[PDB]
Amino acid sequence: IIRFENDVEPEGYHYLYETENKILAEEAGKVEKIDNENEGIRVKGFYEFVAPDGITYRVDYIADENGFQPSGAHLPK
Repeated sequence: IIRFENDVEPEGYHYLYETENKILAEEAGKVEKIDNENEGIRVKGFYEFVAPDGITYRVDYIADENGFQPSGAHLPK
């Protein structure tokens, strides 16, 4: 494979890998509280990749305590 790595920590984790299919994706999340109640922790992740046509494409996504909050090219300014 082109690339392959995965870190892991009690305060969070990370993911980074690149396939030979011209794909680039990753994932990360940082925890805080534990047991009992919660409401405060969140996770963020995104992925990007350029098609042979040279066309770029990326889609970010993050989940907060309020719920799923989409992002990336899915929201034009």
